[PDB]
Amino acid sequence: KLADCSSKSPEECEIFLVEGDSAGGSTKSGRDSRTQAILPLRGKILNVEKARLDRILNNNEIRQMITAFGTGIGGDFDLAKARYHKIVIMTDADVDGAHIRTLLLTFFYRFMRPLIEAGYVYIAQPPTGYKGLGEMNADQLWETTMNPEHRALLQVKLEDAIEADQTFEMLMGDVVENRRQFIEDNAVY
Amino acid sequence: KLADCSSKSPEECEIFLVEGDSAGGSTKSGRDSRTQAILPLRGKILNVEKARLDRILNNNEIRQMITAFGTGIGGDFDLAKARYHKIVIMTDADVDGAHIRTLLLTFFYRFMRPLIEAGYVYIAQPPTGYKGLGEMNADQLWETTMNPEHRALLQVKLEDAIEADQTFEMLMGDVVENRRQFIEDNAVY
Amino acid sequence: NERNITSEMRESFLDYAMSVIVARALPDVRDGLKPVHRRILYGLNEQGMTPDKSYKKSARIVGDVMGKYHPHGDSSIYEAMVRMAQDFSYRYPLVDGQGNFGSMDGDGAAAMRYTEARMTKITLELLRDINKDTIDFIDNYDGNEREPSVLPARFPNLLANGASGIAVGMATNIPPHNLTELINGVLSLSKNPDISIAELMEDIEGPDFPTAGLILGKSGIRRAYETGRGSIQMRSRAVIEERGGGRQRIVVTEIPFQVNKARMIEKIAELVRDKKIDGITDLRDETSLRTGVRVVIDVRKDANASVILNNLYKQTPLQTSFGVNMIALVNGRPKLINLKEALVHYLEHQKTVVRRRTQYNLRKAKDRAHILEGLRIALDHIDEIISTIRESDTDKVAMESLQQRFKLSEKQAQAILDMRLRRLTGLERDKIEAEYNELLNYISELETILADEEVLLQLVRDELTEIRDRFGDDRRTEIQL
Amino acid sequence: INERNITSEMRESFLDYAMSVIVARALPDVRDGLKPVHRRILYGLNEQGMTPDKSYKKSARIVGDVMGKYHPHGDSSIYEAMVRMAQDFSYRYPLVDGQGNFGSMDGDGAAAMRYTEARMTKITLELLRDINKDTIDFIDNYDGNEREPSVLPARFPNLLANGASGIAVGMATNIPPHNLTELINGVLSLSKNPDISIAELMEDIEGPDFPTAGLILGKSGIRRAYETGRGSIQMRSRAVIEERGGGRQRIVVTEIPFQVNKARMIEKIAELVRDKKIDGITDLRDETSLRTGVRVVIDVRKDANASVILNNLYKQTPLQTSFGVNMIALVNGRPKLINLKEALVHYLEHQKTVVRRRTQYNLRKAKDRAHILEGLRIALDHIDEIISTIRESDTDKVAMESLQQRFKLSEKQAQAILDMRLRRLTGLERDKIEAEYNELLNYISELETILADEEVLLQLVRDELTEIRDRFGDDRRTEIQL
DNA sequence: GAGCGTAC
DNA sequence: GGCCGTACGCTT
DNA sequence: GAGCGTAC
DNA sequence: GGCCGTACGCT
Ligand SMILES: C[C@@H]1CN2c3c(cc4c(N5C(=O)OC[C@@H]5C)noc4c3F)CC3(C(=O)NC(=O)NC3=O)[C@H]2[C@H](C)O1
Ligand SMILES: C[C@@H]1CN2c3c(cc4c(N5C(=O)OC[C@@H]5C)noc4c3F)CC3(C(=O)NC(=O)NC3=O)[C@H]2[C@H](C)O1
Ligand SMILES: [Mn+2]
Ligand SMILES: [Mn+2]
Ligand SMILES: [Mn+2]
Ligand code: NA
Repeated sequence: KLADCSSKSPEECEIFLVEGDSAGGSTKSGRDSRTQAILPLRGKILNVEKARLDRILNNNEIRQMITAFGTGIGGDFDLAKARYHKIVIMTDADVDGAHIRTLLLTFFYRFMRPLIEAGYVYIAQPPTGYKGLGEMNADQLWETTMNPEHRALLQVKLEDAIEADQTFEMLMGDVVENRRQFIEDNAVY
Repeated sequence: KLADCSSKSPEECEIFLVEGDSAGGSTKSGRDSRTQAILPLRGKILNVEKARLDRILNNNEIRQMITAFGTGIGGDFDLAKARYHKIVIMTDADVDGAHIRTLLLTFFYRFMRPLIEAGYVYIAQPPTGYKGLGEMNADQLWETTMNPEHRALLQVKLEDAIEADQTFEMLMGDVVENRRQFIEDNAVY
Repeated sequence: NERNITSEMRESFLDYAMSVIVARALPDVRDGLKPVHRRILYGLNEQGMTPDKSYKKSARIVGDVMGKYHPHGDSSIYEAMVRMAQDFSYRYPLVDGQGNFGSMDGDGAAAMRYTEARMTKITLELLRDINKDTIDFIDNYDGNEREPSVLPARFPNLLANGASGIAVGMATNIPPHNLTELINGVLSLSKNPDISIAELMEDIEGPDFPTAGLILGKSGIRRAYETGRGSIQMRSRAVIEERGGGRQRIVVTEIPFQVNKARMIEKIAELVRDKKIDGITDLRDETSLRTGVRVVIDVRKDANASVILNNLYKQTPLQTSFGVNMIALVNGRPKLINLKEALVHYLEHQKTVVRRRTQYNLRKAKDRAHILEGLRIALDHIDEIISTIRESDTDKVAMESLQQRFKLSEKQAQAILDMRLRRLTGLERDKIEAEYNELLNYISELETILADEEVLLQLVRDELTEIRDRFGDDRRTEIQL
Repeated sequence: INERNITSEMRESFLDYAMSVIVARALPDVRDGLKPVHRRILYGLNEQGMTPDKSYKKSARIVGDVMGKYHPHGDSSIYEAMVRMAQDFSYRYPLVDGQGNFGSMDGDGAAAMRYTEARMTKITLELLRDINKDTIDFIDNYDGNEREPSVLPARFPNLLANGASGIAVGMATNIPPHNLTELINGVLSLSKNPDISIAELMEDIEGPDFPTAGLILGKSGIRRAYETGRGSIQMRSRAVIEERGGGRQRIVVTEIPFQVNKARMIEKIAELVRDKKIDGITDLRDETSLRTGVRVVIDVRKDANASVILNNLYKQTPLQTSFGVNMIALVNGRPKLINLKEALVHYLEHQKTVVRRRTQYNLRKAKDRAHILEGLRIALDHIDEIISTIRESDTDKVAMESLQQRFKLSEKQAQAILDMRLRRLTGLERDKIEAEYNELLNYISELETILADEEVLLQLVRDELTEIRDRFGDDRRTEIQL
């Protein structure tokens, strides 16, 4: 489950999406509980660009997010109900943490597209160590990634939907061939 | 989970009560599947001498044995419903394996006492040493503990039921004092 | 063969009961450790996990302790080590952990894959002089390792960190204490074998829980220090303060030892829901890594907050007893001891350790002195040494010629044959002579220590005092009345 | 705080994951045929002295070592790979020697790693042989705290030997195991003919050779695999029809196809019987034991055609299965779809390099050692002056200098003299130095021969391959039927 | 198909 | 990565 | 009486 | 100690 912000006021409250349960637990003990809620993600989540809507709506991870954001999905998405003004993607600084990052953005882009425009969606900058989020201290996690003071955030910005449509379909889509070709063409070894 | 044998003939079959799941897995490969059934025990089992009957009855471990043995218990015990002519306790050659023994023998003497007097209960003797049952190969578990042609099972007997009652009550009873005295009377440091 | 159930039951149970007692659940009265702890520490030692060196993956530590010394579940090993790293558990923590190691709210530690540890500075004091024949080693389970029967334990760790364990036929429960007060008590004891518990309690007031708190009364502590069994009322540090607008609140900042803060908070909230405690409007935990423990109970306006507090004492673990049962291993036997017996057994252990260490350093000095005497002779008569070697066709022959001609021991002679040529230069010759002279002063100093029973003891008191000065800290737990 | 584009985030973050999975997780290198986790485990076993002669070590500690040192991933990813390498139904040439429960064909896993121990197999040593003779290029590990190899010397052709399955991103791989004898013979043929055709190579390598044995129907699927890198191959179980008495018959299955879980496969046959989707089966019994080996028995109803029930079990259950050959490996740190000869080529080239580098390294060490021995000779010949000079000196620096001036010794030669123990002055010792010098000079000469002629070096590769084939090559397990 | 085998 | 069973004794 | 802490 | 989610490509 999600640990929520004591504060009732959506305007000031932020939710961290944390990769892994060890990172989640440490995050909880470190965060300023007034305005920071913590929803852990157990590993890779679902690649919606390849899944049919019945599977999507049955996914625990996907369902915990829909719940927590409380804004409905697709057609039924209304910004007004948003329970947090800052939604933060907090993953490891590894290739897997980048995978999970691209997964969450696929979900956002295909279901809560409205939310990206509104720029409530952010990407944490954890220590680019060899260490991961589950191996750090809560005070190390606090003042490096969470303390509203000495933290830096990348606010996610969409600026061409036609470009974004083709990209999400090529990378996260079911046709392997096109994905194989984008690797072939941009990969530098 | 019990892995049954081929022949449904009780007369020719035997059941191994094994300590631990890793030894469960090892035992099932090494056995003769046509005559040897294996029922894992997950760690220390309920001490029936200390517990309440409602609890003694709704306990997974304690129950699963009733099913497997299929003979009912207490007043309702049928010496002849027995589905195995050999009930073998197979525990580590260490102190914890020996505790699980005292726990099983407590269970039997109280709920399936006719079974012992029948001489259906036997204690295996796995190789003595620092290796547990879980740590051994399936071929070494067979050739040393399970194989009829080179095994040294110890059949359990009771000459006395009165001294056996005071024994199960002093060692496994809830009066700690009688238990503490027995140690101080018998301990060799 | 055939076997009698009453005989099997008696022997199986006795095998187990004895084992749990002397090798699992009860601490040894000398180093205050149960086997699993001793092994985690000795492991950290053997793997060079010292406070200066960087932190090591917990998994690898646990794995080595499991492979070499402690052939049991990995979880039983890790959770014991985790306890040793928590400042709310150990009055003087033995493990220095990096990562998530839990909190007072009963949130466990992250799995061992995700945590790193090394030993604390004070743990160095437990292993000080381990490799100086101070304590007897023993064969392990696979006969492939040596492990310490007990640690040197250069501070009185049994009472410092306390001990709790459930055995068979018994259990133990010893509270932590203040290290400054214990050491002051051992020094007191060291200068007066016949000292009463009462006089020792002038140094050791009572327990000192890492979680601070209040102990109500001195009489439970007196009964415990005198018989070894007793009950101690521990109470939370609560105050009543105005929260503004005529309204008030209860702020709790210290909780009883061994009480899960979270479970305690839900316990109150459940009393409030079920309308079985009157006057509470809100319950917030405002505890931060920055503010300290802070549990606020808001009190409905014009209610009596001093009554609510008293009732929260009566119904929640906001007040709890600690039940003392000082049973430790004494000559590998389980034994109920009082405050004095605990400190008597410890001081003895510290004497034998300082003796055995001095005794071992002496042998190693005499050994090395004898070698240098051998090398000095060679340097003196180097031309002839070289000759006797050169004119020998085998090292065996040279070894015997060398021993005959210059009246050298077999060891002195081998030493000389091993000596590289660069050891004949100016400075290398001087280093030898200089080593020898420094080494002779040392031997005289060591034999001094072993010559008088009182010099040995003063050295013990001096090494305790040094530890007290570097490590002793202020009391945490208030003992009221 | 600054912003970030979403199309740019997706492309960058996705390309990082993909390349990583491709080049550093899912695909094997063409040379040693190992994925990273595999390479690290074996190297770990090597750096811990876990060789066949040595005792077994707890798997917990192996995995923990490999985890903290080279492989910063979850522990089950390590342990499970190590358990695969230890099973003779997984690896045509097992690389790990495990003690304890390490699973079965019924898909039952291995016990957790605290219940098991491991060490290398003797064939593994061939993968590691000469790793310490500057044969392969090392690199820094992740935490920049350790060194790990980029590839193993791999003295036998391991990619085709054990084969590979691995799911990357944008591509996957599937290479079936082979008979090591046939594989090396292939290399020996190719070595004496750079222009050999796949057709010719097939006269050594008949086709896959699975650890679980069984049959392969037709040489055509194999040929397509070997010429293009892709082709479907038909794996059939070994089953016969025999009498059971009373004029009735049964089917007896003794070898099931590769990577097919036995348990699951039997449960499938059971399903077809309840579901009434096949007719004539009265009993299904797994009579497999550790002493019988695999034996599934299917009792046919009297006066039913067993051969017909059999051909339907092939069509309807995993009793017959396909192996989809898709030979992708890392070739120069890039994924390439290779054919049989391409694979063998990249391998033999590697051996030439490995052996060349080893011979070079050995020459540096011999030439360096001979240099010291010349200096030691000089010293023993002029010992009384040598000793005087040293005692006259106040420092190393001074003694070094004098020795170098008086006898014309190199800095390294002088250093070696000062480090000399007195015991080396006895009469016997001097003669030993002479022998060692003489043997070395021979050795240096042999080594120079090898480097001087490409042909001689290659023959040495041939000769060392021939030894592995003689020591480790076995009979083909899988029958290839036409 | 769903399961082959490294990842979280 | 977490979830969960059991024995064992206890404050005069 | 309840949950403390090493075990399977 | 086991039971369980996901990605990824291929057939
Ligand atoms: C061997 C296991 C496999 N894993 C499973 C995961 C998830 C599940 C899982 N479930 C899930 O994700 O939602 C529903 C169901 C309970 N069932 O079994 C699982 C794992 F074995 C994801 C996993 C985890 O357990 N927790 C994490 O924080 N990160 C991880 O990568 C992961 C862990 C680290 O390792
Ligand atoms: C940390 C765990 C605690 N254990 C649990 C056990 C059982 C359960 C358990 N059970 C349950 O709730 O129903 C069935 C079973 C009795 N829930 O959580 C458990 C353990 F953590 C028994 C245990 C096991 O899991 N397997 C063994 O073979 N041997 C053991 O001693 C044991 C294991 C070895 O270690
Ligand atoms: Mn990571
Ligand atoms: Mn055991
Ligand atoms: Mn002289
Ligand atoms: Na088929």
